[PDB]
Amino acid sequence: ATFPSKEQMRFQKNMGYNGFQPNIAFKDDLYFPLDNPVQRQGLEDLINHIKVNPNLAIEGRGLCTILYIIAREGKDEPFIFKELERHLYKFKENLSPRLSFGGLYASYKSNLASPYQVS
Amino acid sequence: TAAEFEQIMKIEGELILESTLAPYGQIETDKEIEKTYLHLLDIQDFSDLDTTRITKEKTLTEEYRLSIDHLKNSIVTKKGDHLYDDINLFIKQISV
Amino acid sequence: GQFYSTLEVICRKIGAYNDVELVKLYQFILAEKVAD
Amino acid sequence: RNRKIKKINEPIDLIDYSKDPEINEADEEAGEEDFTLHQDPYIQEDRNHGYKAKEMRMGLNDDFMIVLLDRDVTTQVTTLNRVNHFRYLIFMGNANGLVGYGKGKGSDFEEALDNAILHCKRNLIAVPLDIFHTVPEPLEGHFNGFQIKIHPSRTFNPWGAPVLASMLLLTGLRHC
Amino acid sequence: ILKIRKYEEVHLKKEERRKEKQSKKGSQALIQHQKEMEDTQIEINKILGRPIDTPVNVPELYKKYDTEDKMNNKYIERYVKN
Amino acid sequence: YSISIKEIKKNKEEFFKSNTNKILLIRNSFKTTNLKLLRKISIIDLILKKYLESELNDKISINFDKYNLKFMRKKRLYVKVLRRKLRRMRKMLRWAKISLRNFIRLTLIFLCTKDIDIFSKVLVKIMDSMHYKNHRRFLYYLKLFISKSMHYYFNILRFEGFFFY
Amino acid sequence: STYLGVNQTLSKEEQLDDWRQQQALDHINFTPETMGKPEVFYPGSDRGPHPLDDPQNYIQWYEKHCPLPYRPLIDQMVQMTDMKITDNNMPSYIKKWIDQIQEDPQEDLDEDLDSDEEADMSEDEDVGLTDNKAQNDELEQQLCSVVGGGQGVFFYRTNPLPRLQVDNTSLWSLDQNSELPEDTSPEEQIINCEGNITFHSGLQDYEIPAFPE
Amino acid sequence: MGLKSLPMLNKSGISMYWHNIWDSIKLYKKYSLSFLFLNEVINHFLNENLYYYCIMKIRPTDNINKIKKSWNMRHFYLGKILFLKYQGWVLVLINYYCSRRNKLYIAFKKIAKSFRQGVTSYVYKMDKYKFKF
Amino acid sequence: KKKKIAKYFFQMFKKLKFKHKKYINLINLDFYFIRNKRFFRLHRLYDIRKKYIRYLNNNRNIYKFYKFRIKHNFKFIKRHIKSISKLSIKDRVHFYELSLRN
Repeated sequence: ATFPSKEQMRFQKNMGYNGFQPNIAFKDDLYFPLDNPVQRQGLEDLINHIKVNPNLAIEGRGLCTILYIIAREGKDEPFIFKELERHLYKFKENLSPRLSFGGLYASYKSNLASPYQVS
Repeated sequence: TAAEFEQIMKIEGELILESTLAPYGQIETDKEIEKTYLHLLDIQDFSDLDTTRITKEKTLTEEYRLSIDHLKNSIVTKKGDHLYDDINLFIKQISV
Repeated sequence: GQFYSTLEVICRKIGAYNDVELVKLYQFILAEKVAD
Repeated sequence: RNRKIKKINEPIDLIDYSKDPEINEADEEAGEEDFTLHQDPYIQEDRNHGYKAKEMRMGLNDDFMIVLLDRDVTTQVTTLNRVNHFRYLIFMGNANGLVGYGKGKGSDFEEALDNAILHCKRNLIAVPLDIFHTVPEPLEGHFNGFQIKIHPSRTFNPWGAPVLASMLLLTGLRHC
Repeated sequence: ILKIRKYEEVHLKKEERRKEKQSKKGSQALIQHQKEMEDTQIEINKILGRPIDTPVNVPELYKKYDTEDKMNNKYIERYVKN
Repeated sequence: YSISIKEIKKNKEEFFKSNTNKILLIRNSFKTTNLKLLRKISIIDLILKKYLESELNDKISINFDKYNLKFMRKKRLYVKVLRRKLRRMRKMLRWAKISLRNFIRLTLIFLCTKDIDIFSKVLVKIMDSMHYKNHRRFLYYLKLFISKSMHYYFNILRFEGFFFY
Repeated sequence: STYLGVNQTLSKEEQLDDWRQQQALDHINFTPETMGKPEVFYPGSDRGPHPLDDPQNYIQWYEKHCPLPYRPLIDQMVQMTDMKITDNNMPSYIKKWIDQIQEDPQEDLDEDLDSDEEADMSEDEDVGLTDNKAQNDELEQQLCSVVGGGQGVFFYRTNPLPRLQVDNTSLWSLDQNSELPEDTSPEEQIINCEGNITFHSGLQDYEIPAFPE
Repeated sequence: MGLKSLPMLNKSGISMYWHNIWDSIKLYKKYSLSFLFLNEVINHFLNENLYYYCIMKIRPTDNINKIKKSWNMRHFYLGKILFLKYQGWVLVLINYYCSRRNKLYIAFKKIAKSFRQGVTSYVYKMDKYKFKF
Repeated sequence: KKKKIAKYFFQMFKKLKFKHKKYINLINLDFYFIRNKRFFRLHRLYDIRKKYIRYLNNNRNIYKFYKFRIKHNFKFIKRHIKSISKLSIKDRVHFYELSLRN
């Protein structure tokens, strides 16, 4: 008989210990586990980091990802989107599909985005 | 020890010169005396510096805004006007 | 550092060659605005 | 106050009070220089530096060769183990009547070397010698089972041990 | 054009003679130059609002920007060398 | 712009005095653009900090710090006194493609910082690149080097003791 | 050029680099399209509107608005301020634009470096106690000392190094994963860049860094 | 051989901080074993460049001997890895020295011609098309 | 001449470079000679009990440079050194130095 057997190998899978999640960061251009309450406080700090900082530099990633999450969690933020739509000229015909999915997905669900943002 | 021994012999070598060398001018003033003890005790006058440095008491962050509002009320503003753009930004650059 | 550099653009087009000259000109206009 | 300016306030060490001798320096330093005369003395500009406790046997001007005679190995027996004390011997002297011998002893051949030289320079002597007609008379020196005999000659006759031909010359005894 | 001239001058004179000097005793440049010239057009495609669809062969356009005579007058050389 | 910088530098050479607060020096931006550096460093948070947080449920701060120690720029006697003694090892040292300058420093970092890990790796890079005939000689040069040359530095650094078996 | 020690003409590739940099300077039309920057005017300063009244503020404003074609010319001008040729004799009309380190008369009668060569690039000059190399030298000579019959000290303790802090604003600078630096690695940047580096999960405005900086 | 009993533990609690300073109750097994998992992850993450590995294979697609030898890290010399706990904050101190550090922050006559007439007199092309009789 | 001025006859002409000098050291002044620097060199080996075969063959094959005879045997060196081994050192110089050859 073989060792390990297949019925055994599922035990380690069902519990979930076969994965190594930092590899996901290289697969997905957006990656925010939020597996802990401390990690969630790391999200609210960003939201206050923006409200306090009127002068701000970005890339195409960090913009789109925050919108994906705020949409996923459903938080209301009428101030965030107008602050971030200014930079969208910077990344026209450049963004990844996974990121282009995010800000699209958030612009709909937010009920707060502009008709320029969706465009 | 050795280092303790240099400290002995070297004082003797230097004081002998004063025995042969003429007497020299000497200090009199009380303030001038106290600087010596500070020079000996490794203390330094630190208090004089904080007098200069700023505090949140003396700032003017609100008194700017009171004056700018007097301009907007007094002066006409339009998109063509060069002041309209900078002032509406200036208002955000305080309240934000 | 946020609202400083714009005053240099504003105060010059006003008579105030510097930031503080605004205060020097608007002393009494501003003093009436305060009540303590 | 004046002390704390001099850093004499607390104890201090500026002098080198060492007696570590000088041994085999300048292994490669620009080769040689042109030969000049000894006319520029030293000045005691510093009450800290000084040339006290500097031996003459190291302070001697002229330069020597060193001569090998033997290396051997010994044994000391103990309860647990045997130990080897490596040995070395050496000879050295100018053509002008300076000469010496040492006995090296250590845990390596290369160390008994470095020790033996230390003994020789301290074991130096000066021989009576006139450059003109070095050897007036014959001589005899007998150690156990051994004896050297010199007779004067107007020329030099090195026929024998090539060692002693050098040793006799590295004293200055050219007429022998 | 700065990439073409490196290609035409450097990468050919090397790859030609390297292959020649090696073929007596016994591909990236053709492709990587195409990896790069295909990038120069993309920005030019963005300027006109005309996507990658258009071919953006460079020398067709450069001819308008330089009307300079490609050589000098011979009389001046005689006139000055004199 | 060019005429500016000369009058800047000539002021710098004369006007500088002893700094009052050294802690202000922390803000000093690097030669690299502090933003450009920050672009080429942001990757680690999602990899390491955001993961090490997962395995601990707790806040993190990581500090890739350096030593406060630095070395002179000018060769002097007190470097040359060491180079003359450490010559026979140079042959053994070239096998490892290790420099001479660096070997002297790490020992003084070691005698000061007292980190067993540093001076150990220096040996292992030597003792491996060599052949198994020659280990015996390398130590006899290392025994003299520590016992004679560097035995003097001990009392200065409040350092006392060495042993290697 | 030869008195200074200027080199000959560079390779074709670096001559082609000299080509377009002339073209940039040659294809001007005084527009932001030809520049790469909009148009501005000097900030009239306190000491005076002329820039040399405060050469510092000129440098700040000039860098922020330097057009693309004029950047390489500047980098060559920076060299002139640094090239310090030495001679006891040099013309005066040249002396305006370069330095003369006066050799001592009566002088003919009376630095640490690597040993490897496989490295691609040469070293950083680490942060000193002060910016002036000469004033650094005067200070360090007081630190060095003598211990043992032959040895001494040739190394000093430093003022606190510079530092960085990174708490989740990291994200904003972050690039995609489809494009990343394959040549340069962060771990190398941490090492080669001076100072120290700090990540931490974040704080509030009222709060202090956990670790002493 | 004579028995040299445990010196460090005979000395630690009264004269020397352990290699880490933290303490725990009911979780001695995790922290004592988990920091050991992190001592060597960071060592093997730094002493072996893995950012070059995480690019080549972990990432999809759509020098080699130079890395296996870790030539880029030949000057790297780690000293320790340290750990702490307080106030809900885990911490890490990593002191590393390098005996070498590279530079990464990075045709004169052409100036002289265009500035020959003086300081502010630049030669634009629009001037040099001309030729005064 | 830049050397032999600098060593012996330069102090005569030196300028007055003003120098701070501590009064403490100016009392204990004593001018004297210490040591010569041509003789700071190592001491060198001479081993002829064991390695004499090395020296002599190297000494002979040097002596071939003069070519008293093309074919150097141990017969020639015998015959040739008998006669020279008589001669006073004065005579042995003239044979190598003041010959019609030289």
